[PDB]
Amino acid sequence: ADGAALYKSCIGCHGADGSKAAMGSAKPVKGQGAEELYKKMKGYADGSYGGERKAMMTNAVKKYSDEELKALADYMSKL
Amino acid sequence: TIVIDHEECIGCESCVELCPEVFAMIDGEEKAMVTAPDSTAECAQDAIDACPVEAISKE
Ligand code: HEC
Ligand code: SF4
Repeated sequence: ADGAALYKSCIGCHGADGSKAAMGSAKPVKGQGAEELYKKMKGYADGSYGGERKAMMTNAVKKYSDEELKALADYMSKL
Repeated sequence: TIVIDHEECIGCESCVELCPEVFAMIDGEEKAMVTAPDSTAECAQDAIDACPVEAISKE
């Protein structure tokens, strides 16, 4: 939980809280809980989950190294 | 030409990983560093649907 504050990079794909995915065709996985997101997001880096675009999420997990997602996306347990 | 018809970003860093140093991975939270705006690299034609004004024309 921090989200928006370090989400400045990601706004164009999402809005503020996973609220779109816009890549082009991308899966707006929202209606979620932090734990599942963290697993999915770690999954993106380890090739254990993927998405249609999903290499930017791999880079995000890498550069916000793949504990900062608990700051970022572990928030989204609202939807 | 990547005619970023006006530039805007709202982040995304998205199109860099499509056109790898054609946009280079400096996003300047309104800007992305479009190093090579000549290159109609068709991966960036996806990233029209991640510009907030859909503001990539190509030519
Ligand atoms: C723009 C190119 C992206 C950046 C940078 C970030 N995200 Fe993203 N995210 C993007 C896409 C295309 C997708 C959908 C998957 C696909 O490839 O089809 C996603 C998905 C998520 C999700 C959904 C849940 C999940 O699958 O883990 C979340 C919660 C999410 N993204 C969060 C998020 C955060 C915290 C980022 C800022 C650091 C971020 N994304 C960057 C595209 C983009
Ligand atoms: S997809 Fe568009 S708004 Fe997003 S970083 Fe690239 S040029 Fe900017």
